[PDB]
Amino acid sequence: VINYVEKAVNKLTLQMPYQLFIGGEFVDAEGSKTYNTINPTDGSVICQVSLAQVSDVDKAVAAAKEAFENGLWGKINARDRGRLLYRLADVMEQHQEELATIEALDAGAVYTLALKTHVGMSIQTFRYFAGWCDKIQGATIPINQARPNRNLTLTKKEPVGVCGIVIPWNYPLMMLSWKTAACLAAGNTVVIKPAQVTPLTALKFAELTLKAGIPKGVVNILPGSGSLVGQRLSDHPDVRKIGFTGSTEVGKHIMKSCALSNVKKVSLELGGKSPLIIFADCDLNKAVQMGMSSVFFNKGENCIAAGRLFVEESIHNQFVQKVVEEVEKMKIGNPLERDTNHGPQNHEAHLRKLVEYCQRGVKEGATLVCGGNQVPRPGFFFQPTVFTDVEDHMYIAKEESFGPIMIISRFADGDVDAVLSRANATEFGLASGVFTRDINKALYVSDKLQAGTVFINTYNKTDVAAPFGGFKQSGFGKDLGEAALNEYLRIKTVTFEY
Amino acid sequence: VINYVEKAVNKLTLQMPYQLFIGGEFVDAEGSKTYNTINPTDGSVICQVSLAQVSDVDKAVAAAKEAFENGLWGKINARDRGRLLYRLADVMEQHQEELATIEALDAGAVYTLALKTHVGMSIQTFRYFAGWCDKIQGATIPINQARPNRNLTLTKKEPVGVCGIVIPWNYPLMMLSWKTAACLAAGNTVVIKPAQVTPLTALKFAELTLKAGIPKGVVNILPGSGSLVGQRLSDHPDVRKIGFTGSTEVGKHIMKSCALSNVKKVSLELGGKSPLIIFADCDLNKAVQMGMSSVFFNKGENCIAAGRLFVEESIHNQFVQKVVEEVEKMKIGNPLERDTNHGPQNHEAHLRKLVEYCQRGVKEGATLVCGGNQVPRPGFFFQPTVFTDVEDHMYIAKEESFGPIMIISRFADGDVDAVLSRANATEFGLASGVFTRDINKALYVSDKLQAGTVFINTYNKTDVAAPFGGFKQSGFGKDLGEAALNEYLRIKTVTFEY
Amino acid sequence: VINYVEKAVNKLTLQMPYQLFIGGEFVDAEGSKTYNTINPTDGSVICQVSLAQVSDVDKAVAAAKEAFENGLWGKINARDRGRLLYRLADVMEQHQEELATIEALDAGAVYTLALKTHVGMSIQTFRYFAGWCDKIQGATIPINQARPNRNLTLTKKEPVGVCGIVIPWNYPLMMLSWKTAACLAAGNTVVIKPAQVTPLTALKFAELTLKAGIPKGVVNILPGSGSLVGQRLSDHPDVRKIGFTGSTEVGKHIMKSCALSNVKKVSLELGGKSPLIIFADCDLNKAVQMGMSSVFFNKGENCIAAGRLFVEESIHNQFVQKVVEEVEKMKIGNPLERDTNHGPQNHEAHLRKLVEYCQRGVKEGATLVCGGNQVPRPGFFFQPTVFTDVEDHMYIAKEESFGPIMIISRFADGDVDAVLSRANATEFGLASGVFTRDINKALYVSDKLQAGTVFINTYNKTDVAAPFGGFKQSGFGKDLGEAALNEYLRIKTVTFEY
Amino acid sequence: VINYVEKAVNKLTLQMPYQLFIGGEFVDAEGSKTYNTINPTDGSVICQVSLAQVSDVDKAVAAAKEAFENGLWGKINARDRGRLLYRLADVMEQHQEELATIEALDAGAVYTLALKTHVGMSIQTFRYFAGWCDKIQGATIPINQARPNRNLTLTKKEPVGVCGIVIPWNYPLMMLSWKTAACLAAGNTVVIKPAQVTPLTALKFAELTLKAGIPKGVVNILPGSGSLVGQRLSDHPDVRKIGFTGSTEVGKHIMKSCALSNVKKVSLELGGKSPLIIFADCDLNKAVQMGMSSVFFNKGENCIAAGRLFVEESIHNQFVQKVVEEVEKMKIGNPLERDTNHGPQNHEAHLRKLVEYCQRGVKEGATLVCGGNQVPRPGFFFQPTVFTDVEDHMYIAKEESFGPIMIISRFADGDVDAVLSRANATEFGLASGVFTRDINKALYVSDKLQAGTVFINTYNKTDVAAPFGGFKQSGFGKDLGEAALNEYLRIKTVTFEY
Ligand SMILES: NC(=S)c1ccc[n+]([C@@H]2O[C@H](COP(=O)([O-])OP(=O)(O)OC[C@H]3O[C@@H](n4cnc5c(N)ncnc54)[C@H](OP(=O)(O)O)[C@@H]3O)[C@@H](O)[C@H]2O)c1
Repeated sequence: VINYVEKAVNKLTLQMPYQLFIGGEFVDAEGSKTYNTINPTDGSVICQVSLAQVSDVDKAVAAAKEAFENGLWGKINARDRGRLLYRLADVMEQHQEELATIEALDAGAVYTLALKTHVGMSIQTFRYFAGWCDKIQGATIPINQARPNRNLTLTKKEPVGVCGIVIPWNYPLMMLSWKTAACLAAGNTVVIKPAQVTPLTALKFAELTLKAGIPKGVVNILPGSGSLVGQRLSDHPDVRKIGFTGSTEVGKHIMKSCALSNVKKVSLELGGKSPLIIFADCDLNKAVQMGMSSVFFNKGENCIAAGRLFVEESIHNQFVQKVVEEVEKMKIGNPLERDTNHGPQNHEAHLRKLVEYCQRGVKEGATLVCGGNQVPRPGFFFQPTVFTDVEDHMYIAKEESFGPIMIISRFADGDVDAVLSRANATEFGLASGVFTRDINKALYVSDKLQAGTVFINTYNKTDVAAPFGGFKQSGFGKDLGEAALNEYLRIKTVTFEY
Repeated sequence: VINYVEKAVNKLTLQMPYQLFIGGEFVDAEGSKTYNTINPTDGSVICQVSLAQVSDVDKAVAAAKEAFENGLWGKINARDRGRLLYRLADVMEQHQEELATIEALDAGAVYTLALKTHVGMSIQTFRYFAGWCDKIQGATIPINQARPNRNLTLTKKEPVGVCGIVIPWNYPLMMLSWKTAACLAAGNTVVIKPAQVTPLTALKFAELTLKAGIPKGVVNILPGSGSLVGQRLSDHPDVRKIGFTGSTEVGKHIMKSCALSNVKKVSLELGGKSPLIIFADCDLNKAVQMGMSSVFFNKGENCIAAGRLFVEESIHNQFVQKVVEEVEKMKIGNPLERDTNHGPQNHEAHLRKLVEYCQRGVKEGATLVCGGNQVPRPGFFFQPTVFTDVEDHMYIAKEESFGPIMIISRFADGDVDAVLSRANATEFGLASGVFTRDINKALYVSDKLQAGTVFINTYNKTDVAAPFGGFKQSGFGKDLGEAALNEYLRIKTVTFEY
Repeated sequence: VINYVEKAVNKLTLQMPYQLFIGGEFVDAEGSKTYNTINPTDGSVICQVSLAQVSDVDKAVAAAKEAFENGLWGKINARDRGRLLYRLADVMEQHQEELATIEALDAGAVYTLALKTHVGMSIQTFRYFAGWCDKIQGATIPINQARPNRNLTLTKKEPVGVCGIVIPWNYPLMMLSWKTAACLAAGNTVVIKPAQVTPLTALKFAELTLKAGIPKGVVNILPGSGSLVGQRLSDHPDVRKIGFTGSTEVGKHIMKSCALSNVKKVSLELGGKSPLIIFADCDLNKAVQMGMSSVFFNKGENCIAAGRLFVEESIHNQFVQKVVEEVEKMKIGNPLERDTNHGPQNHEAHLRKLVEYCQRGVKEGATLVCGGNQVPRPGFFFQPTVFTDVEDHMYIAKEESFGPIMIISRFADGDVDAVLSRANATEFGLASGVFTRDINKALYVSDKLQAGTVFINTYNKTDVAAPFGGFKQSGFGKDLGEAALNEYLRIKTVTFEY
Repeated sequence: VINYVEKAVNKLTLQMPYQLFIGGEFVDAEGSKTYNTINPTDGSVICQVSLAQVSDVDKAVAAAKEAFENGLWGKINARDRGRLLYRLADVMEQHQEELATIEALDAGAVYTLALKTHVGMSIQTFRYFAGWCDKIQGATIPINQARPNRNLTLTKKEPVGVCGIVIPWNYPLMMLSWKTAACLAAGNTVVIKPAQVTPLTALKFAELTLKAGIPKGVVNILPGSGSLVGQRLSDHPDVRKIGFTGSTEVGKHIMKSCALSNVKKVSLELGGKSPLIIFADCDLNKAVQMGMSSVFFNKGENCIAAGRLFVEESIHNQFVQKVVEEVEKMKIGNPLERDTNHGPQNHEAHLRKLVEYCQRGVKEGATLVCGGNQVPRPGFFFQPTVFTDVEDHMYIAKEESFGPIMIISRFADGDVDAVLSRANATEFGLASGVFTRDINKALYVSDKLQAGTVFINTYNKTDVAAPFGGFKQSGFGKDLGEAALNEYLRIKTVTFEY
């Protein structure tokens, strides 16, 4: 029997595993060490969670290695691997309300949104990649023939082997799902390290892999610290690939660690300062709706959030007025209240960073139009914030807040290349967007934006089939889409002479 | 007008540039610093070559950046970029005897081989990749529609931008060509750093780009040290990708440096300890010829050389006997002499390693059947070497020689999995091969070998259309084939709502 | 409420719909016309089935047209189309025993084979193609730019529209599934004409599309004659594509009718005279098992059955003795009995073709080693038959039996090119096979065989991911694999200037 | 030595072969029969050309079959086949002025346009497809494994064999090039039948294949009639594929003949009635320029010409005024004169049809704004024509003119779906276009148009990399792009068990 933290909430009885998941079983960490996970709605302790030690990382990797090399996962047909991943998606769907509730509790995700996105997209991710398993194909290649003999050259796509994945805290289940689905679809086994502050949906997911009949050791989950657990994963001689999403400084470190151990493969998604360019010829009311969403979606805790809005001179003031009108209509509160628009920030230290980010924005001369502070109420709520008169040299024009902070600059009527230059003048390159009714501007601007994703007349429109990843210091490699699979496969060339 | 080192040799008048190649012109390094390049046939100085400094790297990168951002290369059609690369191949073909002679002098490449392979394959490489330019395609993807609206999602394959490539000394022109052809075909610009010991064909190639009409700054070439020039390339904030081929330890350092600067993309080809498994049921005479080739081709200075031969017990002794017969027929001599089939080693420091390598081989208990020593003559010739009775724990069973040293172990008749385990018991995974007439054994062995390339009843059969790269500590990423383009492209996702 | 023919058989209750399926309802044909479907195990009438008339074809096409143009199927996400098809596969699985029992009744399919193949593969087919829906992708193409302007060229993959599929009787559910899964996955709607003699699993399948929630009109099924129903489908101005499997002569007529109406697209799978070449160096026992399978699988009513076996001189007599010994072991009888491994032929007229076929073989001088006659029991059982001394000019060397008749010729030891010539001396080119342990012979033979499928050391190894179709007079176009989708899609090129 | 018709024009000495091209040699037809090719600039006879007979077709096919089966073309590397095609493109470029001049004489192509398009694009076509040769790749497919055994499944892309291509007269060299380049790049051999009225660039092209070193029998060219030569190609038992561009009725007949002989593969490009929708929010002057090019380009003898322009009510009159202004400026004249904008129609019979066409347009009640008549000068010149007040029921709203006749209908302001319906009402679906600055309309309209090509804010922008082909009664199959290759290849599936 699995030990649960039990909690009657949201019309449900949540049953929440809290231990490490190694070789298909939930087990205490070395020395039964634990830590507290904190509810951001009221600052309370949800429960104690096992705190993985180095010896636990080694056990997880050994279980993953054994599962890949000798266990069933390495022997079944691609098609049957596919069936298991579909079945996993089904099981996640059967538990979707419970998962969304756990996410509401652990990450402060608004319940209605956690259902549709955090959980709904996770389900879609597994179903999408499940369909790839038997459609991953190599090549036959018309090489020059060693006359009078003949040659056949083919490629085989093969799994990389044991993978480590390090997840951030903003969408705990969904980031896990993005990377894990592609990893498992390609035939690998995995050790997953969730963000220390958000372990609960990952551990509930682990239990769901058991219900789905995923062979023991294919998935291992180790709550605990990046600098202990994540570090050992990057150093481990039996791990052949790291998939990472998080900050630029940690991504750099992780890549360095992959280098110094055994040149394991690495993919990096490192956040952004993504620009949204709104032209005077756009649909204005839509621009306001999508611009708001571009910033405030999931309380700003969103890798692709627009970190700067460039609004054409002649519509700037009307744009700002409408935004203020819309912001005042936002309902802030408990993520379980069904009319909540804006939930709390993920954890305390992030709230403090947002407070300091906004103090700095004011200090350096930007105009604070709304917000900029903690909402007085228990937990870690931050006021939806609007800054105008933001200039290109300012800190808040360069640094990613990862909070609900709209950062607006004007640009000159009928200038296009000039605004592009300012939009591209970051070392980040994750996402971007443009609002305009003009086909020629939209196409030209999408060509010129230096960003892995460009939205046109929409924002936050990700899709499990559409590859997502950064340029420049936003990193490299894709999650989602066919392209994600290539991070998790190797190519063997086989050349016959006959 | 360009300065040349002129040399009458091989019935040609060689005209060899010796300066840095920057922004379309040959220029002295900072402070007019130079170094000597050594002819390995006799130890003489061929000539003095500019020695690039930090400020020269910055200049090369600035030229590459300008050529990409504002120059013609970034504006022309993919089709026309292709035409220029074809033309470049034609120019190399027109200079094929001269390039082969420079490679003979600089790297000790046997002229007839240099013409067919070092140079001939280089020409094939530029022609092959020229064909890809207008055939690099993104996708349109059927994402979920935001009803009542519609969505269009497409991807664009874009160049990565400024690339640095760092080349080894074993096939100077060919390794340059492999990486440069893919890089340029993808629309990038490049700073190339040849091995310090082998700058000459690179510099001649630089001249050839001028003849072909490649726009100034697209190709920049910097003879000099890896610890100075290579390091700066890996550190440079405007370089977006490093392509590297060389030792595992330098590979690790480069990847580390890519991480710590601007998370530039990196590909690594890092050498190997590649097993060749020879079963009793093979064509024995062919196994001898191809076994010979697998070790001795290009005086063993060959990324994919078989570093271990495993020979089935019942044919082992007869295989060794026949190898000794063939080794005795090898004509050692000046690479310019027509009947030479074993040239000198590339440079002195490499000769020293080979001597030490075989001393250690004898020390640890292997049977030295022939060779092991520097040939008594001027230059840096090394006697074709055969070791038998090699055991798995031995240094020479583990470490890559990169020299003409056949390293032979027995395996028991009828064993298949046991020899596979032994063949896979390395941290390398670059290449491998199997000789057998049994279809079932050949297919099974090719599945089980943990290597990026598996040869079946042949060896050294590379092709410009067939991707080449390693697993495990042999690195990641491919040169050659369609797959190579992916290291030099990025994918932008563009999502419309309408 | 649907009308059923109900029958207690095989430990279950069959509930068989027997009417036309049009616009999501079961309906009588015009004038309530019917015909009898015959159980080949005892010659009895299973039930009466509606006999579609021209006005029923027009009704079915109109419903398909309306479902495509205005109904939900043409509006839902590709992903959701995929979900519906994966649900259809699930419902088929929930009815697997029932479907397999109907197939045993209607087509004489041995129940254990029908479960695993007729039905099992049909389920795989729908799951396979379900996974393609949101992975069908067009391209973005790097065209020459109309300077000083820019161009973007993309392709969209779109459905062709209303399709007609005409199905043979040998694998009623499976042929229906192969073609229908690919058709529906591509977003099309369809009118299916099962072979008149085998309508029952098609009509049960039709009911299953209702349980799966496939929108009305997407699937329409018309039991009836080819010369009436098939013809009108080929002629109809609103049908855009015909998918056909059947005889060469009907294929020709269908293609002609496609031409003369509205140049509707057409695919053709037209049977064959498939050669299996068995070399002396093969595993002989395995060659007997697979050789027997190549002929006798599904009582020889098998598109890809080996129609000639060429056996190397030195093993010929021993191959024949072993075949004779295994044939004696076959249990002929009721397809519903667990012991049976050879069921009756599909229908009476085909039984009489086989009797005549074997008479002609004897008359023209072939040696009848065993079989040749109807088995003396109720129904339409034919004896497993072996002919030897078959010469290239013989009728039975050229004509497709489509029955359990092994047709053996010798070839001289060491012949390879000579046997290949004889094996290719047909206007057919559907399948082929070779048994040999020799890698070089296997690869060479597979290159040289002029057939859409080459089996090596196996036979009948189809798979839902591996495309299947003929060369020459065996037709063109593929079923199964990614390639099948291409028959059911059109490519729209979109070129912007901006 | 080849017989020529020598002619001094355009400051060149033309050397024009005029005989059948069979098996690498120019030969007279059976009975030395000939016919006259007519210069459309003055009605004169250019020269006599051999008139191929049935026995000549058989000789050509026999030569093509021998070249494919036993000749060098079937034996060389894919890479070297490519080299020959790239050399063929070079030879064409060396002869470009001559080829453009022959085309000017034979087809009335304006010389400056023939250089850039008829000839320029032909050269691009051969170069583009030359690059595909060693990049045509099959697959390796992860099929279900016959446990405890293993399976490997791969596909080989193979040539179809002997092909016949049948070309129209509007772009004699370019149409020949589109189809022949893809056909030969795929490894096939070919028998080409140019339109009887335009044999001369085809015959000169034949001579160029000799200068390029294309092996004998690979290309065979048969000037003569469709009903004799084209018919025998469709019926021939050794021909495995027909590529056809022309009228719908001949297309139907061709497909019927493919069916009744040997179910040879067929592709069909059958012309169109392509709509161009011009919205009020477009760039009006650009719409006029592109609108005119959409009709008048190559004197309207253009497969993808806009056959109807729908112009939004509020800009209709101004659009017509501006078109009239621009039409008055077009310079009609000898195609060899540098100032000529508008050359003669291709041949007399076509001129007569255009005259009759416009008589009928006036009769049925459309407003003739200009032209409609043969130009009063020698040869077969037709005045650029503009019709307004065209109604959907009119003959000229339905029938393809294939001449320089702009056919304008109005549509109500704001009426998107209504105009789409009218634009789609036709049984053709070759091309279409839309001019609008509005991104949402542009994307919506392109989804809704039922045509193989949709131009957005441009027209006639074809590219050798962008596939081109029709929907509905405009046929199926693509010329150009990667997709064109699939018409000329077959897929062989090879499945091993081991
Ligand atoms: N299988 C392949 S492809 C291969 C190829 C070469 C060598 N090896 C292995 O390595 C051994 C020889 O070692 P080696 O010294 O000749 O090869 P490496 O040192 O790995 O040299 C490869 C390239 O990297 C450069 N480099 C060195 N330090 C660098 C740094 N900090 N940053 C950037 N670039 C740097 C080198 O420059 P310098 O010119 O200053 O050295 C050279 O151009 C061989 O015996 C063999 O075992 C393998």
